[PDB]
Amino acid sequence: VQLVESGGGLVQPGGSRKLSCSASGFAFSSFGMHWVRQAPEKGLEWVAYISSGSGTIYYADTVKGRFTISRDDPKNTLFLQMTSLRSEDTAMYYCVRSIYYYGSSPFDFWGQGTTLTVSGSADIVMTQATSSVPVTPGESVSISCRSSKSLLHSNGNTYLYWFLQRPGQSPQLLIYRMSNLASGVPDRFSGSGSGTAFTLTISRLEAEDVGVYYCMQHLEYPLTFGAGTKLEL
Amino acid sequence: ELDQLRQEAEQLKNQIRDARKACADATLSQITNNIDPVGRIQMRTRRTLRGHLAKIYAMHWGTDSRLLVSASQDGKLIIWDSYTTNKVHAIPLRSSWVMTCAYAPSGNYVACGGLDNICSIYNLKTREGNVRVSRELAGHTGYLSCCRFLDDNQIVTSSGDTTCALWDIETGQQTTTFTGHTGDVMSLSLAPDTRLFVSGACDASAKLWDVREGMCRQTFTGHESDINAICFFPNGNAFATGSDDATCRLFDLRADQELMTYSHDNIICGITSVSFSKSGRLLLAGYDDFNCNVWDALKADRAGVLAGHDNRVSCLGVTDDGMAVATGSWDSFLKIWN
Amino acid sequence: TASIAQARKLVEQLKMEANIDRIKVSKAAADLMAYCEAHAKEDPLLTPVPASENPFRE
Amino acid sequence: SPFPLGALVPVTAVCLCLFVVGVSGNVVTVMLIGRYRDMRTTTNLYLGSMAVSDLLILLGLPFDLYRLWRSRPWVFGPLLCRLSLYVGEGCTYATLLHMTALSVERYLAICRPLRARVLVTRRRVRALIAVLWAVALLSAGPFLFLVGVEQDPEAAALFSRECRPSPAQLGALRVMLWVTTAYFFLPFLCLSILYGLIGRELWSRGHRQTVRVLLVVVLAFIICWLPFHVGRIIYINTEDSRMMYFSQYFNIVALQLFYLSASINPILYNLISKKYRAAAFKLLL
Amino acid sequence: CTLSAEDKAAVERSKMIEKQLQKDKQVYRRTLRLLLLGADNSGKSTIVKQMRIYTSGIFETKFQVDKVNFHMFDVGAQRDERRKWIQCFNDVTAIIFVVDSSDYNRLQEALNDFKSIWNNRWLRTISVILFLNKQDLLAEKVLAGKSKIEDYFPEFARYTTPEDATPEPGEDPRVTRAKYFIRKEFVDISTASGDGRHICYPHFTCSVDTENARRIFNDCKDIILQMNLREYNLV
Ligand SMILES: CC[C@H]1OC(=O)[C@H](C)[C@@H](O[C@H]2C[C@@](C)(OC)[C@@H](O)[C@H](C)O2)[C@H](C)[C@@H](O[C@@H]2O[C@H](C)C[C@H](N(C)C)[C@H]2O)[C@](C)(O)C[C@@H](C)CN(C)[C@H](C)[C@@H](O)[C@]1(C)O
Ligand SMILES: CC(C)CCC[C@@H](C)[C@H]1CC[C@H]2[C@@H]3CC=C4C[C@@H](O)CC[C@]4(C)[C@H]3CC[C@]12C
Ligand SMILES: CC(C)CCC[C@@H](C)[C@H]1CC[C@H]2[C@@H]3CC=C4C[C@@H](O)CC[C@]4(C)[C@H]3CC[C@]12C
Repeated sequence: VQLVESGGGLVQPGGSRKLSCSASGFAFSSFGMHWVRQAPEKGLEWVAYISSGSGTIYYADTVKGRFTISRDDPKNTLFLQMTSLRSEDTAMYYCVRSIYYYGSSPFDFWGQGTTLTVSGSADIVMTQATSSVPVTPGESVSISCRSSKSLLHSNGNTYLYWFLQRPGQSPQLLIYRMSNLASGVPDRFSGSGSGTAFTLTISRLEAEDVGVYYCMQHLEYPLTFGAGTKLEL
Repeated sequence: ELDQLRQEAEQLKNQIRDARKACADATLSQITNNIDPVGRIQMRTRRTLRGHLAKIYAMHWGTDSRLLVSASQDGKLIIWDSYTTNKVHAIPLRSSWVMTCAYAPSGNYVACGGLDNICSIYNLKTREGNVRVSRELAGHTGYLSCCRFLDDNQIVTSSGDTTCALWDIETGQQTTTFTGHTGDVMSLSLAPDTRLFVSGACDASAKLWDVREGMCRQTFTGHESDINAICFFPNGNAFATGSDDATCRLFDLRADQELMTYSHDNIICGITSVSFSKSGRLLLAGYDDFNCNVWDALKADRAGVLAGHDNRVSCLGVTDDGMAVATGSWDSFLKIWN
Repeated sequence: TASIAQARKLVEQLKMEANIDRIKVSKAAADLMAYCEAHAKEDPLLTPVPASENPFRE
Repeated sequence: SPFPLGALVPVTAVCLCLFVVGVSGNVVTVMLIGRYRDMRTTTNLYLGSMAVSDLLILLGLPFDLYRLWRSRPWVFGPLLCRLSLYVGEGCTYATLLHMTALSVERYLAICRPLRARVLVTRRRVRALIAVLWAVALLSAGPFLFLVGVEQDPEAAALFSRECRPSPAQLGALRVMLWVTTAYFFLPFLCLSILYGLIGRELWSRGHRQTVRVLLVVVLAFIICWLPFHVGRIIYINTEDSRMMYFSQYFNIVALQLFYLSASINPILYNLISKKYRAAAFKLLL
Repeated sequence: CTLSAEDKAAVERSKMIEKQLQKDKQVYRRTLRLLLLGADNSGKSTIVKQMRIYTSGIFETKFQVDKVNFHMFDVGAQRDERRKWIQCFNDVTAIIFVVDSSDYNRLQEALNDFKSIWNNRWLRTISVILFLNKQDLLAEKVLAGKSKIEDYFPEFARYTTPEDATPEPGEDPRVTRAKYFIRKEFVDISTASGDGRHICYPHFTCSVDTENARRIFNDCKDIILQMNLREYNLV
């Protein structure tokens, strides 16, 4: 599984550039696609989402309408046509894949990221107060986050995702719903919560754990992330 | 020498029959006469699962009580979410004729067999996200009637060649072979501990096998016709059998003989599947009359009838938690009752 | 020959079938009844459970 | 009424006998369809739909007999009248449309090659049954207001008058009854041709009997529906009281024939199939 | 309403799977299924090879006649016992039973096999197309006057050629008599106890004949015509 992205360079305000995203090693048609932007020295934000088959397409409020998402299954590629570029849009854009079925692991694979250098409402607010939490190897670490609205649903699932972005590397999934470890994640990581405040605990710290940890909600499609807590060695 | 062997076999059969008759000091009917009647166990079709194109032929619950795997002769394995009736997976099959399906206790694999003589094990946790034929175990010279998962690596299958085989899925070879049956091994049931299991064949016989030793420890010949279904009592010390004779039978492993016969004058067809409730006091049996029957195990009285089917009931299975039961019929409908 | 070999297999399997401990039918019935009584509460089919607990239909 | 009682009472006798026969046959058909699920096949759905239609019609017979006996008392209520000369006409149109649908279905089933055979779905059957019953309840809509008016309303005035289109509406009533001529020639052309084509295919044990049944069905359709539409038109041109008497006679004959239509339709379309006979015997036993 | 985002996504995936299922349904209802049964000596292999030149179990063979797609399923590795796995083969359009007309020694077992198929509980509705293969061998044996049918079958001495039957051109009377008697032997069993729900269509075929597919197409057309005549209240 590899998603390689291209089509991002120096653009001026008001321009229109298209990003292309090519997948190899998995069924592109079955999976849904998401676009996530990381603004320099900033957190993660969700750009757009296309469902498998193009039966459901959503966009973020900030880029509502201006940005478009379209997929070409026969060529196994995804596009993003930009319009009315602004200085705030400069960011590294990644492709994420999400298949949605009982026992799935959405937001599993993330793309490397294309750099782009140009020149809210009833949306759950995720807070991670601790900006920096210095810890030494071998010691246990804890990261706490919260949500304005309860993340628990009648179905009984807590829609919280814990990701980690390492220095100079793309983000990865650690916990998909508040308790379950993603494929290939060390057992050290663990997650717990009640519905309003959630904790991610690392039993013993190592050298590949350092990075910025982010928490995201999935109760409503205006998917929101947190400032992210940085763990120092 | 051959005549001596036959006479010795007859003498051994007589000895076993004498021991069985001696062991029978009391009858369950007499023992459980004072037990309170079970009452009228009435059930309703909570959910109806549709989407199959042909006759549903196999079903199996997972360790969790939310996922079903059903097989159809059209050549498809469909995995349904019972709570929401959603097709999680739709796996095409190379061979259209499918007669058995299995769900691994961990839920990482699903098995599929039939007239193709090959047991296909499919992986649902693939990184690529598409179900693939992880293994295609061949070697059986007869159609596969049943297959059950002991663990992710070991799978037990019964074929129409009058044999059963334990397959190491990774190596794909018959680690152990169980032979001795005189007819097709239609029904298989693994014990809760998975150390022992029971296989019922078309020769009106059932056999108790040990996976490790590889011998048929006990033989039961209570039925007068072909045995089409066998299930294990929840305790592990008895098993129920449904045959073409139109009568269900309880056989306890410890005493080594039948303990009850369930039969009614109104039924003359064969039995397709048999299962037990969590406590084992409700024997659920599917019949060719498009109806299913809930008998009382300890008293042999029809507690209920589930008549919501339009064709032969081919599959029957009770959840691990026991909250609901699932019936699959030749009408292409998989219905949940409770 | 092969016929006598199959016959000697059948005899030995019957022999293995005959050397096994057998309990009284009364004890087996008592064990079954005790198991059912002990776990009678557990089974929702024999014992209907409230609507909230059951997943299907509320 | 303008009839000799010696000639009116006999029509009442025959009408009551036809009522009993038709009602019994159609309730038996509907009960057979409902009781057993195996009977709910594509053709039997149309059959049961038109059994409902037929029965709704034969339930209009008692009021026809009343109007035959009662010249112009018409003591019942006005909107009772209007719904009565509207549900009847809608059910008649539904029956004709369902017969056309049956002929089309049979032609597609038997004449078409295996290469192009239709993939019949219960959706399209349950769709056309509910679309055709609308093209009927909307094409009978003109009668709902046009007529049903007690033209004339004192003990002498208690007799009042009966339902009939006051001269004004009659302008558009004629206009509507002539459009209804379509409902005669659309089935007639279909049933005559399609079945006939089928007749060739089966005429190219039991095939001859099937062709005989088809021929009997088309001939019954002719002798039962031509009279109706012949007399509806004889009636919209009547200006002579004497030949209006003849028109009354022509249409007492047509009405009894149309209720025959209702009673023989179940026999012709259902009693000939082995499945329906087996279901009837099972119900009796 | 109450459903969450991921629940709606799973529902959409279910709708996609249902759409694929309908796509497969169209083809499944379009395809015509046939069950090829025959003795080992019977030339079923020859017919199978002819078709596709236009521990494995079921062997399929797909062909097309007049744009109609025929799947033909052959059972090779299943055990000798047949009472159980015949169940999976009901709902088939036709059972192509191939019988060796050359060998009269094993024709009694062939008749018993055809009777077992005819009087099966699960195959009462399905129709059977009887192909008597190796007509050339039948003619060679009959006209070599060395193997006598009367030896194996007694009644052949009394049987007389039916005048209703139409003899083929360039065929000796003995070959016609033998072939039509062998046909009547199966037809007598087929007609009795059939009750009309299933019909047999005997055909005289040869080893490398090219008309087998069209004969099968005509038989399937007749079977479907009867099925429709029943399902459409025409009978
Ligand atoms: C002047 C008043 C007359 O009353 C009318 O005008 C009615 C509205 C008339 O109806 C008028 C108006 C209209 C539109 O039918 C409703 C027209 O089609 C017929 C010819 O005349 C009735 C309903 C016609 O009976 C209807 O005949 C239709 C052709 C079929 C329909 N069906 C539902 C069974 C049936 O009820 C009928 C054929 O006349 C019935 C016939 C057996 C009895 N008549 C002989 C009586 C004595 C009438 O002449 C009358 C009471 O004196
Ligand atoms: C195409 C396959 C699936 C067969 C179905 C054909 C259907 C859709 C078509 C063929 C001809 C059609 C009929 C043509 C004319 C009329 C008269 C008008 O008052 C509308 C209904 C009616 C009676 C139509 C009903 C629908 C009909 C029967
Ligand atoms: C004006 C009044 C008197 C007319 C009332 C007519 C009623 C009885 C008609 C109108 C629409 C009809 C339904 C239309 C379609 C179908 C689908 C078919 O699969 C079964 C019958 C069924 C369900 C019909 C039943 C009868 C029905 C309800």
